[PDB]
Amino acid sequence: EFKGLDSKTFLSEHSMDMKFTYCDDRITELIGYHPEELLGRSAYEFYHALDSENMTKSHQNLCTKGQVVSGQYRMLAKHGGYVWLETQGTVIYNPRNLQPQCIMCVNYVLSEIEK
Amino acid sequence: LNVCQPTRFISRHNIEGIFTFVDHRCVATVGYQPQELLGKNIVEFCHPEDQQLLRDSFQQVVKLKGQVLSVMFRFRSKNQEWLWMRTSSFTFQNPYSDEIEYIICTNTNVKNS
Ligand SMILES: O=[N+]([O-])c1cc(C(F)(F)F)ccc1NCc1ccco1
Repeated sequence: EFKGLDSKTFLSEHSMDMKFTYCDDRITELIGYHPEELLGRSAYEFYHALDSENMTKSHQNLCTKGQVVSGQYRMLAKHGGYVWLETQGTVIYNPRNLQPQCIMCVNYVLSEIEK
Repeated sequence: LNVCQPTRFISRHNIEGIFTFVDHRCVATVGYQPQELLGKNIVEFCHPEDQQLLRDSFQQVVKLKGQVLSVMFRFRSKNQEWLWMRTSSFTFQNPYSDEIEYIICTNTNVKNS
């Protein structure tokens, strides 16, 4: 039941449109997905209906400011239901031209799977 | 539109610079398996002329308290060639905790002179 901090965080990388380019394996024991199945799919696929619009807004703030902390939101779990999550997002830039390369996300889970 | 994807991998480090997690994209980027980097200090793979700059980056990233630092240095690939690497890094601590912060890096092979 109780899990240690390391086991409650998973790192993800996204292209600037929010499509997964990488996800660490810690996601599997927290909400069921294997990273391979997430690659190339939009973050939005996994946002709960009630948070999707708020995520759009956080994404806008992330791209202007370069970093954001999300609100509490729900990520849809692989077999139904959702976990509550918070994410710290960071845009990675090319310093030579200030162009955005990708988004780094540090995702940490705030609940067990709920229905 | 398809675009040429930069070659990059993510790693995590303690503040001293020891690799404590390495994404498997490291094989395509620098030619090492993750377990060849885990437990070693990233400065061991850094060109001698760039080692002070890289050690200085670790201290600077800690001082930034979560903000991103970008450093460009030469990394010795598995095939013993110096590759230009832009590392963008920042510290993180789960906000519900006071555990020692670690450093998250995104490491991209880029062009440079
Ligand atoms: O990919 N993003 O740009 C992203 C942004 C944010 C944001 F809210 F902007 F902080 C949170 C999670 C993510 N991605 C991770 C995620 C996708 C689906 C569920 O967690």
